[PDB]
Parts: sequence; C-alpha cells; structure tokens
Amino acid sequence: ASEVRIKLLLECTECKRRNYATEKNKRNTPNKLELRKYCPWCRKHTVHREVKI
Amino acid sequence: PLDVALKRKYYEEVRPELIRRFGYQNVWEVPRLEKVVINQGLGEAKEDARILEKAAQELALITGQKPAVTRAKKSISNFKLRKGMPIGLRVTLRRDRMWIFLEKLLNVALPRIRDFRGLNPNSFDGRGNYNLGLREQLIFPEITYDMVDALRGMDIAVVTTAETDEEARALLELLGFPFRK
Amino acid sequence: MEYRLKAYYREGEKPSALRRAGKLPGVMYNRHLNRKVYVDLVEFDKVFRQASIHHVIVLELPDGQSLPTLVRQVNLDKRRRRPEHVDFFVLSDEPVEMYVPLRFVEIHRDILVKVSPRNIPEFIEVDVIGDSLHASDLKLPPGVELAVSPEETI
Amino acid sequence: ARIAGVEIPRNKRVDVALTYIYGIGKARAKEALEKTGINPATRVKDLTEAEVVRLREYVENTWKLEGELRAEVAANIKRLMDIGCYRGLRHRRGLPVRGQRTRTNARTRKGPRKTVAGKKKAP
Amino acid sequence: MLMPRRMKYRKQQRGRLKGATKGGDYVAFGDYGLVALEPAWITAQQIEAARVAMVRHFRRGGKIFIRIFPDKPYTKKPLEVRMGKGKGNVEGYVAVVKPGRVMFEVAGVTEEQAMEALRIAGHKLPIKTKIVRRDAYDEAQ
Amino acid sequence: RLTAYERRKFRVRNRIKRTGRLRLSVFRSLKHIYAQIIDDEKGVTLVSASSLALKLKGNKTEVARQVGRALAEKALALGIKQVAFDRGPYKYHGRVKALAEGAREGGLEF
Amino acid sequence: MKEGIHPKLVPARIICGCGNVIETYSTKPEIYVEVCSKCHPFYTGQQRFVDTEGRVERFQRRYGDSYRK
RNA sequence: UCCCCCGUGCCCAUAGCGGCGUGGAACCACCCGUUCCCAUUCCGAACACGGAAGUGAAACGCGCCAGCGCCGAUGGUACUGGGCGGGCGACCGCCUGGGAGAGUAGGUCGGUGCGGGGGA
RNA sequence: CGCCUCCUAAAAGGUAACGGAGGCGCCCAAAGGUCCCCUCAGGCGGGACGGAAAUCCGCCGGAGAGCGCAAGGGUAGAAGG
RNA sequence: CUGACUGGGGCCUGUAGAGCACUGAUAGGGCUAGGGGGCCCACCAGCCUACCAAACCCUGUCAAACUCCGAAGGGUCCCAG
Ligand SMILES: [Mg+2]
Ligand SMILES: [Mg+2]
Ligand SMILES: [Mg+2]
Ligand SMILES: [Mg+2]
Ligand SMILES: [Mg+2]
Ligand SMILES: [Mg+2]
Ligand SMILES: [Mg+2]
Ligand SMILES: [Mg+2]
Ligand SMILES: [Mg+2]
Ligand SMILES: [Mg+2]
Ligand SMILES: [Mg+2]
Ligand SMILES: [Mg+2]
Ligand SMILES: [Mg+2]
Ligand SMILES: [Mg+2]
Ligand SMILES: [Mg+2]
Ligand SMILES: [Mg+2]
Ligand SMILES: [Mg+2]
Ligand SMILES: [Mg+2]
Ligand SMILES: [Mg+2]
Ligand SMILES: [Mg+2]
Ligand SMILES: [Mg+2]
Ligand SMILES: [Mg+2]
Ligand SMILES: [Mg+2]
Ligand SMILES: [Mg+2]
Ligand SMILES: [Mg+2]
Ligand SMILES: [Mg+2]
Ligand SMILES: [Mg+2]
Ligand SMILES: [Mg+2]
Ligand SMILES: [Mg+2]
Ligand SMILES: [Mg+2]
Ligand SMILES: [Mg+2]
Ligand SMILES: [Mg+2]
Ligand SMILES: [Mg+2]
Ligand SMILES: [Mg+2]
Ligand SMILES: [Mg+2]
Ligand SMILES: [Mg+2]
Ligand SMILES: [Mg+2]
Ligand SMILES: [Mg+2]
Ligand SMILES: [Mg+2]
Ligand SMILES: [Mg+2]
Ligand SMILES: [Mg+2]
Ligand SMILES: [Mg+2]
Ligand SMILES: [Mg+2]
Ligand SMILES: [Mg+2]
Ligand SMILES: [Mg+2]
Ligand SMILES: [Mg+2]
Ligand SMILES: [Mg+2]
Ligand SMILES: [Mg+2]
Ligand SMILES: [Mg+2]
Ligand SMILES: [Mg+2]
Ligand SMILES: [Mg+2]
Ligand SMILES: [Mg+2]
Ligand SMILES: [Mg+2]
Ligand SMILES: [Mg+2]
Ligand SMILES: [Mg+2]
Ligand SMILES: [Mg+2]
Ligand SMILES: [Mg+2]
Ligand SMILES: [Mg+2]
Ligand SMILES: [Mg+2]
Ligand SMILES: [Mg+2]
Ligand SMILES: [Mg+2]
Ligand SMILES: [Mg+2]
Ligand SMILES: [Mg+2]
Ligand SMILES: [Mg+2]
Ligand SMILES: [Mg+2]
Ligand SMILES: [Mg+2]
Ligand SMILES: [Mg+2]
Ligand SMILES: [Mg+2]
Ligand SMILES: [Mg+2]
Ligand SMILES: [Mg+2]
Ligand SMILES: [Mg+2]
Ligand SMILES: [Mg+2]
Ligand SMILES: [Mg+2]
Ligand SMILES: [Mg+2]
Ligand SMILES: [Mg+2]
Ligand SMILES: [Mg+2]
Ligand SMILES: [Mg+2]
Ligand SMILES: [Mg+2]
Ligand SMILES: [Mg+2]
Ligand SMILES: [Mg+2]
Ligand SMILES: [Mg+2]
Ligand SMILES: [Mg+2]
Ligand SMILES: [Mg+2]
Ligand SMILES: [Mg+2]
Ligand SMILES: [Mg+2]
Ligand SMILES: [Mg+2]
Ligand SMILES: [Mg+2]
Ligand SMILES: [Mg+2]
Ligand SMILES: [Mg+2]
Ligand SMILES: [Mg+2]
Ligand SMILES: [Mg+2]
Ligand SMILES: [Mg+2]
Ligand SMILES: [Zn+2]
Ligand SMILES: [Zn+2]
Repeated sequence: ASEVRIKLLLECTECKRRNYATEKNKRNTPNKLELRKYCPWCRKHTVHREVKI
Repeated sequence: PLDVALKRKYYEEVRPELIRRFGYQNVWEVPRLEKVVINQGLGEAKEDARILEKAAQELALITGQKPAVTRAKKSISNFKLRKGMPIGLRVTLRRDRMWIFLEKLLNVALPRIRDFRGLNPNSFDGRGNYNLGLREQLIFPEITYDMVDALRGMDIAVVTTAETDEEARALLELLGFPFRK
Repeated sequence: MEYRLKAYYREGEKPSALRRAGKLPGVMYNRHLNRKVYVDLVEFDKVFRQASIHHVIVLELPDGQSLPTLVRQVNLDKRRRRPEHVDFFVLSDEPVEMYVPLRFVEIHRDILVKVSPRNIPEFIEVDVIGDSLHASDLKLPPGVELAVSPEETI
Repeated sequence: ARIAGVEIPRNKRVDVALTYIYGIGKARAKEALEKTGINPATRVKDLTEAEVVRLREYVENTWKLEGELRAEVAANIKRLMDIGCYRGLRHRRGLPVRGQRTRTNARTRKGPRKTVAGKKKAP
Repeated sequence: MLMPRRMKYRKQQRGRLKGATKGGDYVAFGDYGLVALEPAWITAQQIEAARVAMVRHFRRGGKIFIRIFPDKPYTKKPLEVRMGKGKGNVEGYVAVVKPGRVMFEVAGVTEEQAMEALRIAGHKLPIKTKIVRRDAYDEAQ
Repeated sequence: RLTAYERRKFRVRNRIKRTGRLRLSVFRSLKHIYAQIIDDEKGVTLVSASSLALKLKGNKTEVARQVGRALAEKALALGIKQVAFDRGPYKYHGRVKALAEGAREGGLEF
Repeated sequence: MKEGIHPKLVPARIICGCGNVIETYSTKPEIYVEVCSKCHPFYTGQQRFVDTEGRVERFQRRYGDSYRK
C-alpha cells in the first residue's frame, strides 16, 4: 500500500454489499475498477464496482 | 502465379547459363532467389512523429506490400531511445511480389540514382546473399517528389540459396544487377 | 636408447611395505595386459634420469619376457620429492604418442609425436633472442607426425 | 528528378530554371533552348513531354553536369594537392589561391574569425 | 609489490595450513628452484625481498620466476584496541605456501650463480627451504 | 538445438501426458494421416489407424474423418473409451480436427 | 495476403525518355520516367559521354616543339 | 523370426559437433497451387487447405571416419569413520576399515520397447 | 534492534560473536487466469543516414540473455516474448 | 519390545580432498579489436614496436561467500538383533 497505491472495496452493483478487498494504483488506473465477481448474497456472478474503503 | 519478365528470364536465360557455368548435377542445386527484405530503420520517428505512416504508405506503394513496424529491443540513452519505441519498417517480399519489385529496381530505380556507377561487388554476404543501401525513396517510380515529405532511405536484403558469393554474383549479374567492378 | 630394468611382479604386498623396502610400486599396461609390478628404487633412478620418458626401457620380468616399455607417468610424493609410482607402457607395434627431445643447430625441450615403436628417433633437430618459430616448420624424420596444433611456439 | 538529376523548378521560365543545374549558367541556358526551338520564355510547367526530352537530351549530352562536373573539379584540386605545387598547398591549408592578400580579409576562404588575445600596453 | 588488482571480497577468513602443497611442486620453467619445507603465510614483502636479492646477485642478468602470488588479504586491528567491533582492516597480502611448493625458479645463469642466489633468497623467508635442480621427474609431470 | 516444431510437439505432449489418459496421437504427412492410441505408462500402442493401412484416398479432410471413425470402431472393441487427444505439432484444425471429430462420432470420450 | 491492408498491384506501363516501354506490375497503372536501364550511360555499354578525355592532360600539352632543334 | 521405412517411447552425449558416402519403388520431405478452411504486428516463410508434374538439392533416415566433444579403467595418491602416537607450535606419523579428484591405458560416430507400411 | 539472500555451518535439519557482504518496509489492473504462437545473449560477415550499441539479412550459438528490484535456487521440453 | 547401539538394504547431502568447466584472482610465452609508443604524419596514408591492451592458444597456479568433480561420514525409512 501507499498514497498512490490505495486499498479499495468491491461493491456488488446489484445488492450494494461490499464483497471483496483489494488495491489499485490510482494514478495508473484512475477509473473506478469494474470486475465480475461472485456475490455470496446474490449467489451468482455480478458486476462489482470500486468504492472508498 | 503470373508472368513477370524477370521471373520468366530467370528460368529461360539465367538457369541454363548457371548450370553450364557451374555444373549442377541436381536441378535444386542451382541458385534461386528466396526473398527480398526491405528495411527502413527510421528512428527519426522515434518520438518526433508517427511519420512511420507516410513512410509505410510509400513503402506500400513501392512494393505492393504493407510494411510492419520494428521496435527498439533495448533502451539506449545516447540514442534517446526507450525500449519498445517504433523505430523502423520492414517488409519481406517473396515470390511474384519479389520479382516485380526486383524487376523495377533494376529497370528504373537503380538507374535513377544520381552518380550511379554500379552496385558494389564487395557487398556480398560471404554466404551468397546481397545487401545494398539507398539514400532516397524517390528512386522508385511509384514515388513522386510531390508525394514525398522527407527523404528516407533503406536497406535491401536479397537472400539466395547459393552457398557461395561466387555463385550468387553470377546469379545476380545474369539477372541484370549492374555491378561496379 | 635403449636401457634395461629388472622388474618383479607384486600382488598383495603393501606399497608402504615395498617403499619401506627400498622398492618402487608400479604398473604395466597396454591394450592387452595389466600387471602390478615393482622395480628396485635405486636401480630405477639411474635408468630414468637418463631414459626419461623419451627413451625405451626394456623390462626384464623374471619369467623371461623382455617387454619394451615407455615411462608414461611418475607420481611423486610432493613433500619428499621422491617418486612413489610408475606407469610402464608396454610398447607393441601399434602407433603411440610420446615426447621426443629437441636439439637445436628455446621454449620447448621436447615435442609430442605420433609414431610406431619401430621408428622411435633419438633426436629432432632444430635450426638458427628475442625471435622464435613454431612446430609447423619442423624436421619430422621418417614415421613421425606432429602430435599438436602447429600453433605451438618453439 | 527530371533533367539532369535535378528537378528544375516549375513556374519559372525555362531559361532560368536550367540555371538551377550545376554546370549551366545563363549563357548555356540561352544555347540549349535556341539549339532546340523552345521559346526561352516558356514556363517549365508549360512544356510538352516531347519538349522535355528534346531539352533534356541536348542538355545532358552537350556538356558534363552535376555529379561528373564536381568529380572533375575535385579531380583537378586533388591533382594540384598531390603534386605539391603552390596552389596545392593553398587548397590544403585552406587559404586563397589567386594572389589575394591574407593579412586582412580572406574570410570566404578562412571562415569565421578565430579571435585571439593580443599584445598589451603599459600602465 | 605484488597484490591482486581487483578482488571479489576484501577480507578472507584465516586459512588452515594442512597437507602438502596442492600443486606447483615440480620445476616448470627454469633450471633451479627454491622449495618450501614448512607451511607458512609468505608475505608480499618477503617475496619482494627474496626477489631483489636474486636480482642484485644476478646483477640484472638471468631470469627469475616467481611461482607464488600473494592473493590472500591479511587483516590487522589498529594498535591497543579492544576485541570486537568487526574485523580489522586489510594491511597486507600473503600467499599460502605449503611443503613441496616451488616458490622461485632461476635460469640463464651458471649453477654457481643460481645456488647462491637461491641460498640468499631462503634467508629472506620465514621457513626452511631446499634448492632443487630440474630433473626428468620434473619434465615427466 | 530445437526447432519450433519440436518445441511445440514437446509443449503439447508434456501437458497431455500429465493427465495420465491414454493418448490418441495423430501424425499427419502431406499425403496420409495416422493415429495410434498409446499407453505411456507401459510404452505400448494399443490400437492404430491410418489412410495408408485402410488404403483410402480422396479429400484429405474427408479421409481424415474416416480414419477417426475407423480408429474409434476398433478402439471400442478393446474396451478403450476415454482418451486424450494429442495434436502434437498441429493446430487443432482441418485434417487433424476432422480425425478428431471422427473419433468422437465413433464414440471415443474426449 | 491479408484483406484490406495492401494496395492492389495491377498491370502497369512504364515510359522512359528514350521512347522505351516496360510491361510490369505496380500500384499505378501507367508511370512515366525520364531514364530507364535501356539508356543509362553506365548500362549502355561503355557509352563514354562528354568525357572521352583521360585527360589528355597533361603531357599532351604539345603545340609546340618550337624550341630549336 | 530378419531387413527397410513411418510413428511413439525408454536409457540421457559411448547417443553430440565436423568430414564423407548413400537413399526416392514405398514411406517421408521438399515440391505444385492459394479456389476453399484457416493464417502473416508485413510475408502461403510459418500455420493451413487442395493437390501429385518433379527432386532427393534442403531436411530426414542409414552407413563409414576418433579431429573436437563425451565416456573412461587398473595401479598409486589425497582425504577420512574408528583406534593410537608425535611436536612449543604451524603441524606431522602409525594401525584398521572406507577411498577420491586429476591423469594414464582405453572406449565411443549409439542401444533398446511398442505399433503401423513394406520386403524376403 | 523486525524481515529477506549468501557465506561462516564441520556433504540431513539446526547452529554463535559488536564475524564477512548485500537487500526489504514496495510493486503490477497486468507484471493476474486460460488458450494459441514465438525463442535469447553474444561472435563473425553483409546493409543509406547509423556510431561500440537503434532497425534489417545470413551463419554460428544450451542458455553465459530474460524472469519489475538484493541474493540464492530454478528455468527456453519456459518461469522468458 | 517399540529404546540406545548394531547388521543388511534404499534414498537424501555438497564438506575433506581435488579441480579450473562457470564467477573472480593469477606467473611465463604466442597470436592479437582500441591506442599510447611514435622514423612520425593530415594532401587520403601509413609503418615499426626486447611496452601496456579483450579474445583465443600453450605452460603454471589461487578462492568462506568459485565448482566439470567429490569421498570417509552423517541423516532418514524398512527388515532383523
Ligand atoms: Mg492491484
Ligand atoms: Mg453469508
Ligand atoms: Mg476507492
Ligand atoms: Mg541439370
Ligand atoms: Mg500479387
Ligand atoms: Mg568480401
Ligand atoms: Mg520516381
Ligand atoms: Mg544463401
Ligand atoms: Mg639385466
Ligand atoms: Mg633417488
Ligand atoms: Mg602423453
Ligand atoms: Mg547553375
Ligand atoms: Mg598574398
Ligand atoms: Mg580464524
Ligand atoms: Mg584452501
Ligand atoms: Mg605474518
Ligand atoms: Mg590476520
Ligand atoms: Mg584483524
Ligand atoms: Mg572484531
Ligand atoms: Mg603451497
Ligand atoms: Mg629461512
Ligand atoms: Mg644440487
Ligand atoms: Mg628429484
Ligand atoms: Mg598438473
Ligand atoms: Mg474416402
Ligand atoms: Mg488425412
Ligand atoms: Mg501428435
Ligand atoms: Mg627538343
Ligand atoms: Mg511370426
Ligand atoms: Mg522415427
Ligand atoms: Mg525407436
Ligand atoms: Mg573431419
Ligand atoms: Mg544421391
Ligand atoms: Mg545425409
Ligand atoms: Mg519419390
Ligand atoms: Mg526417379
Ligand atoms: Mg482468397
Ligand atoms: Mg542430402
Ligand atoms: Mg577422442
Ligand atoms: Mg560423467
Ligand atoms: Mg578420470
Ligand atoms: Mg582407485
Ligand atoms: Mg598424507
Ligand atoms: Mg584413518
Ligand atoms: Mg571428519
Ligand atoms: Mg562416526
Ligand atoms: Mg582420527
Ligand atoms: Mg601433547
Ligand atoms: Mg612459533
Ligand atoms: Mg594422519
Ligand atoms: Mg597423513
Ligand atoms: Mg587408511
Ligand atoms: Mg585403506
Ligand atoms: Mg577417477
Ligand atoms: Mg595408471
Ligand atoms: Mg590414448
Ligand atoms: Mg585417448
Ligand atoms: Mg568406432
Ligand atoms: Mg561419437
Ligand atoms: Mg550402427
Ligand atoms: Mg532411436
Ligand atoms: Mg519401455
Ligand atoms: Mg517393428
Ligand atoms: Mg508383414
Ligand atoms: Mg514388420
Ligand atoms: Mg526482540
Ligand atoms: Mg518486520
Ligand atoms: Mg547444513
Ligand atoms: Mg547453506
Ligand atoms: Mg525439522
Ligand atoms: Mg550460549
Ligand atoms: Mg541496511
Ligand atoms: Mg482489470
Ligand atoms: Mg511477476
Ligand atoms: Mg494473456
Ligand atoms: Mg557490419
Ligand atoms: Mg548500424
Ligand atoms: Mg536486467
Ligand atoms: Mg536492485
Ligand atoms: Mg539466469
Ligand atoms: Mg525387540
Ligand atoms: Mg529404530
Ligand atoms: Mg550409525
Ligand atoms: Mg579445500
Ligand atoms: Mg577458473
Ligand atoms: Mg582450493
Ligand atoms: Mg569448497
Ligand atoms: Mg567424472
Ligand atoms: Mg553435519
Ligand atoms: Mg546410519
Ligand atoms: Mg542408511
Ligand atoms: Mg528390532
Ligand atoms: Zn449481490
Ligand atoms: Zn530509357
């Protein structure tokens, strides 16, 4: 981790629950991360969006 | 395939003269042209522009074949060169497109070189291939001074199956390569 | 050339017992035989100082055989500077490699030669600081072949 | 690349255009045209392709031009330098050749000034 | 004085000193040699002293071969310090030398010139020595 | 010194043999196509087929599918059902693919 | 050959200044040139141009022997 | 059962480099083409497809050669488990069991399983 | 002053000193997954600008290149592109 | 009855010793890219080195953090006392 390499949560875009923790380099990757990930609540894969940790 | 004067000349004129000049026992022993590789090592277009386009568009007119970019293997400070910068165009001419370009290279291009006094006999590979260098791209008939923007030259590699320089020089002179000495 | 040396067969005597008994453990071999031998140390000394791996030594084994050998190896005890084993190469007609001396009419004292045991010369003569020539320009009497690359300076 | 190996500039009259060839001054431009029936006033842009080759053929065959002229000029300088005649030493060290004094100007032949320090006064 | 031009590591752990010399036990170049009878760390200064002694006896003549090289860094702490605080600084170089090693050879000289020169040299050495002459045992190696 | 051909052939064969299955190895010449199902633990070919043995001719692809069915036909006879396909140096395409499609059509499991 | 990335080679007529014609293929249907290989002074055998000299300088500086014999 | 070829393993250079000789009926390759499938940061070179006029030139297969590479004894030595001595030391020696590396002689231009095509 | 790599370390593991030398407190949205393909460094000869070194061609080349950064191990029958 | 220790058998190891194939060090000689040295040249060459200068070749060596090698032993498992 660092000031430019920030921790972040991934929020299921369909039930709004944060499901994963990870990082990115926000200078190299300014856009919000969007990744398909399995949501335990929706018991199915879903688009997940970065939010502030 | 199709009929190009140089190709038909290679079989009709140059192959029998080669056999009676060297005594080839097998018909595949006699030297053949393999490919023509054209190299514009630009480096002017390192970052100063993507002039590679206007120079590949003209390579595409001269050879009928779209060039491919070459990128810097290593980084070199003195060259102002980061690894991976697009620093040239290379195109591999084979078969009929090789003949058509070689045919025009001899018939119109080399004569259009000013102060031309013949190709260097010493530039043979040591192993039967030949290389020459041109300083202008408008030596070729498809390029006109109005269509140009900056003079760029090239390296031309002609590869043959001849094992020796001696065989290869006979192959290229018989086809019509004016050698200076 | 040439010399003669008594040589006796050994089997299970310790080399330390033989050395302590003033004798020199040794072996005899070629393509066809391999025998453990021993020579008397002082006798070997006076022959080898003259014969010295260039010249033929005929071994007189007690069983009547007079086998012609070339010394091919001498391991020394590095503390005492005394030989402690000898390899006698039994010469037979097949071509061998050996070192032949060089006498000049000065890097290399001798030279490696591929030769038949019949044609084993005593000399290889040279010619006339700092200058030097190479083994390429060399005499080569009948039967002998320069057993190196002639890139050798002499 | 038309005649000889140089493209003589269009939009100008043909007599001045031919001067842009190393080896042809105004007087030689007067010749080639008259000896070939091309109006010296014709703009290069407005010449027949028949007139191109008629102008070109004479020009390139009558006198030696661009590269060969330079090679023969170079050969004579080289010759003067090789034998060691006084003109040959001039072309070597880069000083004038035709009697001009060098204490002052000669700058065309010497190049930019190389200012050095001078002798001094007494205070 | 001799010493390595470059080195991977500045400081070596101290040797052991067992066993007859590993190699260099036969005269290789000259006619006469000087042989070590005991082991020792021979310093570069000892070598340079044995060498000059043989030059001033050969009055610039003959050939001198030095077949030991001081490559082992030798470390000493500054005077009066206490133990610890890391290894002392390198103050010199030694050549490990074990019984049987030919340290020096000479040639281009008479037998009397070489025997005396080698005798003087051995007096510069912190060990007992022995003068040898090139034998056939040597040339067979 | 290996060529790209040999490097490729090792590359795909190494991965197949790790799975432990019987290997349906395919060799394709300019004229003929050959198949043999192989036990690498015993080093024994269990069953084979080819245009050369079946003396077939015509469309190389259409013939390739045929040896596939022919190899499968004899394979099911000896109990062999599961198998791993070994395209060796070949792209999974054309003649090799047709032979592969043929073997499945005849009942081999891969 | 890849589709849509190359210029189409077509039969092509090349015209030189010596009335020469060449039948080759190219990207331009008809090209005119000022010089070909059938008339380049190097190609056309010896064709010594303006310079048959060599040189004759200098020992051919005769005219004359008018110092008295 | 034996010979040749093709495919696929195993030993992991005694199997390699180089030099030479040799093979096209079959098999393999190159080859003939680039319509079709598919393919080139450009190129039918590669990958791929459709073919069968030619050539074993390249590649590959099989042989012969020890120049290089690779393998490599026997004998002797170093060292050493255990047992004993010696020297102020640095270090050395004996008994018993074990025993290299280098080098010498020498060997090697592969050997073998399974399947398929062909042959006698 | 915690962590990593090598040595010391006496051919299992472990092993000390204010013993001999270095490194870490990050990074990567691909520098991650999988499928398909490709094979380096360097030597020599050849080639406009072009050099020791840019890009191109031939030959040789088992890995001495590369694998983000220390070191060691590993590795082209890929972990490298 | 499984223990210490011991017999046999398999596997693991990188020390002693040795070696120089890799990483470095290194003595003598030969052949040698960059020169100094320099009768000297710059008109464009050169040319000669009883001197330093990679690579290679021959002779000769050194290494805890070098290894193409490599013991005695040591460890561990099985069977037996
Ligand atoms: Mg990330
Ligand atoms: Mg839950
Ligand atoms: Mg955030
Ligand atoms: Mg013929
Ligand atoms: Mg075309
Ligand atoms: Mg040449
Ligand atoms: Mg043009
Ligand atoms: Mg060739
Ligand atoms: Mg007697
Ligand atoms: Mg004696
Ligand atoms: Mg010998
Ligand atoms: Mg003018
Ligand atoms: Mg004046
Ligand atoms: Mg200590
Ligand atoms: Mg040591
Ligand atoms: Mg001391
Ligand atoms: Mg100390
Ligand atoms: Mg100290
Ligand atoms: Mg300390
Ligand atoms: Mg020693
Ligand atoms: Mg003393
Ligand atoms: Mg004496
Ligand atoms: Mg002696
Ligand atoms: Mg030795
Ligand atoms: Mg059919
Ligand atoms: Mg088929
Ligand atoms: Mg396969
Ligand atoms: Mg007169
Ligand atoms: Mg039967
Ligand atoms: Mg096979
Ligand atoms: Mg087999
Ligand atoms: Mg040979
Ligand atoms: Mg033949
Ligand atoms: Mg062959
Ligand atoms: Mg055939
Ligand atoms: Mg036939
Ligand atoms: Mg199409
Ligand atoms: Mg062949
Ligand atoms: Mg051999
Ligand atoms: Mg071995
Ligand atoms: Mg050995
Ligand atoms: Mg033994
Ligand atoms: Mg001992
Ligand atoms: Mg013992
Ligand atoms: Mg011990
Ligand atoms: Mg014990
Ligand atoms: Mg003991
Ligand atoms: Mg005591
Ligand atoms: Mg003392
Ligand atoms: Mg002892
Ligand atoms: Mg002892
Ligand atoms: Mg013992
Ligand atoms: Mg014993
Ligand atoms: Mg051995
Ligand atoms: Mg022996
Ligand atoms: Mg031998
Ligand atoms: Mg041998
Ligand atoms: Mg043999
Ligand atoms: Mg062999
Ligand atoms: Mg055989
Ligand atoms: Mg086999
Ligand atoms: Mg088997
Ligand atoms: Mg069979
Ligand atoms: Mg049968
Ligand atoms: Mg059969
Ligand atoms: Mg603590
Ligand atoms: Mg910590
Ligand atoms: Mg340990
Ligand atoms: Mg360790
Ligand atoms: Mg443990
Ligand atoms: Mg304690
Ligand atoms: Mg620190
Ligand atoms: Mg992403
Ligand atoms: Mg990574
Ligand atoms: Mg990917
Ligand atoms: Mg070059
Ligand atoms: Mg370049
Ligand atoms: Mg790097
Ligand atoms: Mg770093
Ligand atoms: Mg590596
Ligand atoms: Mg019990
Ligand atoms: Mg137990
Ligand atoms: Mg035990
Ligand atoms: Mg040791
Ligand atoms: Mg070394
Ligand atoms: Mg050592
Ligand atoms: Mg060690
Ligand atoms: Mg071995
Ligand atoms: Mg231990
Ligand atoms: Mg045990
Ligand atoms: Mg055990
Ligand atoms: Mg028990
Ligand atoms: Zn959800
Ligand atoms: Zn013309």
